[PDB]
Amino acid sequence: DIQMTQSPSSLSASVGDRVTITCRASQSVSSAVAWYQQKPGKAPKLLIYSASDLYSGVPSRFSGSRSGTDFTLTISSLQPEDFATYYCQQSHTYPITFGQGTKVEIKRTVAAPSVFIFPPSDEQLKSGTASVVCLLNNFYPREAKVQWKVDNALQSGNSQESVTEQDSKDSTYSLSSTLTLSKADYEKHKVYACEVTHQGLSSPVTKSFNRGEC
Amino acid sequence: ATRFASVYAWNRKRISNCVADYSVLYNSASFSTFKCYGVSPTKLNDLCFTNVYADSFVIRGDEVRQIAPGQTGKIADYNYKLPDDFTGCVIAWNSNNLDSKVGGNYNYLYRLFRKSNLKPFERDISTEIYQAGSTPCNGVEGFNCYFPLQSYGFQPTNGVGYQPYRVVVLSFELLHAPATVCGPKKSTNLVKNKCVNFNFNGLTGTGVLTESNKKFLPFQQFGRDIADTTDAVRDPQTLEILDIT
Amino acid sequence: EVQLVESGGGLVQPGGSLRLSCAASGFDLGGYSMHWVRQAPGKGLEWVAGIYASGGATAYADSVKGRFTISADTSKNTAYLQMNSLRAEDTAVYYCARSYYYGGFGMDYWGQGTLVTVSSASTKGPSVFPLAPSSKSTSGGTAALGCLVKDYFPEPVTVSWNSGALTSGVHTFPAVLQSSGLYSLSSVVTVPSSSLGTQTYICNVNHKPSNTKVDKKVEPKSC
Ligand SMILES: *[C@@H]1O[C@H](CO)[C@@H](O[C@@H]2O[C@H](CO)[C@@H](O[C@@H]3O[C@H](CO)[C@@H](O)[C@H](O)[C@@H]3O)[C@H](O)[C@H]2NC(C)=O)[C@H](O)[C@H]1NC(C)=O
Ligand SMILES: *[C@@H]1O[C@H](CO)[C@@H](O[C@@H]2O[C@H](CO)[C@@H](O[C@@H]3O[C@H](CO)[C@@H](O)[C@H](O)[C@@H]3O)[C@H](O)[C@H]2NC(C)=O)[C@H](O)[C@H]1NC(C)=O
Repeated sequence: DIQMTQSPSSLSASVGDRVTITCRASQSVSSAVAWYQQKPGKAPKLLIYSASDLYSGVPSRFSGSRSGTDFTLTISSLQPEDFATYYCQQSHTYPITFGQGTKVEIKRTVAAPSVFIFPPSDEQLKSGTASVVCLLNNFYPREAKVQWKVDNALQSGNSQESVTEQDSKDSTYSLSSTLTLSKADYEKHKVYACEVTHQGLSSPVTKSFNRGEC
Repeated sequence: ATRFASVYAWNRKRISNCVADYSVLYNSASFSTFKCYGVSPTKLNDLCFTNVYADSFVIRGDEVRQIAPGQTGKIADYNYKLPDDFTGCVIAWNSNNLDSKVGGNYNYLYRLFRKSNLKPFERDISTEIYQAGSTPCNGVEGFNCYFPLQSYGFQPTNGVGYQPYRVVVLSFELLHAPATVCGPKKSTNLVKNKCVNFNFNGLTGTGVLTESNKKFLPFQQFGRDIADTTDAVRDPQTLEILDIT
Repeated sequence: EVQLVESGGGLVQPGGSLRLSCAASGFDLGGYSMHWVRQAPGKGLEWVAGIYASGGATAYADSVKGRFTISADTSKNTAYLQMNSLRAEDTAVYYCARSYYYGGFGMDYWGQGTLVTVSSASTKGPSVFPLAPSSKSTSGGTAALGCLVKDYFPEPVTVSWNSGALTSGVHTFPAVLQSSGLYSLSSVVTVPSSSLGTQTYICNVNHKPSNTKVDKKVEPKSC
């Protein structure tokens, strides 16, 4: 049981830029680490094997080397087909162990989300519960969160999130989040709000509604 | 060379007591690449060393770039270190026209499974099963137990980074001994009855050099005047005694 | 070119089991180790097991010992994975992959994988709820109507609008697995806001694997 550490957890760069990603094993794995690319909906593809040997079918743009005890992958120039999650596999000693996967993003224009808040509907409330829904469309970059408030108080422990895939032409995506209240708690509050932010946004988008509205 | 070894089983060979045409592969173009480190690509025949090495092995094209005196890389640091106390040149031919075939080439077993790095100028052939895991293998393969030396599936259809190359390595040594190897030397034409600035086997002077009436033992090479001034030479190639006026 | 094709995916009840298989083509199994790797939604790759076809020897991840068994058949040129005593936590896409000898080499070629999901309800239709729009518009002058699809099984679920006729302006979120063992997601249609009173917006949740669908009308409310 040899564990994997990777860095950075994500990387963002433009087309033609140089990319370096590193992988570290907790024990010696010699030079039997392999790199793989994964795209959404697809199985991983071998990129580099036996630490530094490039796999046929992989562009010459890919290379790498060992420094000290760590192994570094380098993309000399990113092309659109090189944006993938990058994994390391240690096959030297069993069990075969994989790292988390480093996400590489294509640099795109940064933008604020379009925020749509849907107050609990009459039909939703028939369950005896309430669910406040905030949907954030078409924004960029990938690291983002939905911050919820009830009567201007910050909420915690009562929310859920789901995130979609990024668009191949502009890398935008959307977040979806909710607040769970019993109907009885919903009825005791007056003001609800959704504050949305992300790593590239200097001005969070704020939307709100009154209890019972819509 | 007719035959090459794997890199791990580096075919180490020393060259001594001779004339080595070091630049022969620069000019012949029988190898795809001729890259020199500390010595010149050409006019390499002008280098006199006590010994030189002339080693031969088969590696991948990307590994050909990795091997150089004093340099690092997976192949350079683990299977064979080429030291920088020596100067040298790494020369390689594309062996798709010799070694590659479908099924691979089993005369070239490369070390994959190791506990440590091999030393400068160190050759090895061990077949002992390698322990990757926690328990001894005792000669048996299995998960976490491996055969240390393996063949590559070198084929005519692989790209250059993986294609095999026949690599010959030139390495130049100086030790506390008389030198025994250098490249070929070139003489100029001999002119006798004219003033010439002469150099015979390292001995110099200016004069007119004509046939002598002196005799000498097969042993002897030069005649001498007061205070050891040369007054005769025998030609190094022509067996005539020549008087220096 | 070499190929690996997974099959035998499906649904499992908690405490139950499923057997997966993968066929090889373009190469034999002998001389190769066959491996299975799982990837739960939201997770990275986790190795489960490997078998050396010319050996009969196997290796397993500690995380699957006592539950997963790996085997292979060189006459059929196939690999197998027997997955026992499964939980909702075990939902994942299970992939077959090839590597050389007994390891020390990475995997090269991978199959594409098949989904296995574990739940107490082999089939379940969703309760689909409408989501009333905010009356305040966004950039571009748009607004949206939407729905929530809750407690259904199995995933994947396809969501579209106007009983399947509306794809234009349709945006959906991926489903996630809840504590109920069932799945849920949200969906909207974004148009210039005046179109929300012109076009038909019925949330169409399609469940081909259980031969059903849910049709829920969504419309503007006073805000
Ligand atoms: C390694 O093989 C290469 C092949 O390219 C050798 O180069 C070639 O060596 C031959 C020797 O037979 C040369 O032929 C000679 O040509 C000269 C004039 O060109 C002629 O006077 C001789 O009678 C003889 O035919 C040939 O020219 C030469 N090719 C090139 C392109 O230079 C090389 O010598 C070999 N090296 C060793 C160490 O064996
Ligand atoms: C160094 O090499 C030269 C070649 O350039 C050698 O000279 C050659 O010596 C041979 C043997 O004497 C000669 O063959 C015979 O020579 C005699 C008289 O020259 C002639 O009558 C015969 O018909 C026959 O050719 C050869 O001609 C001669 N070549 C030249 C250009 O002189 C020389 O002996 C070598 N020196 C040493 C120390 O080995």
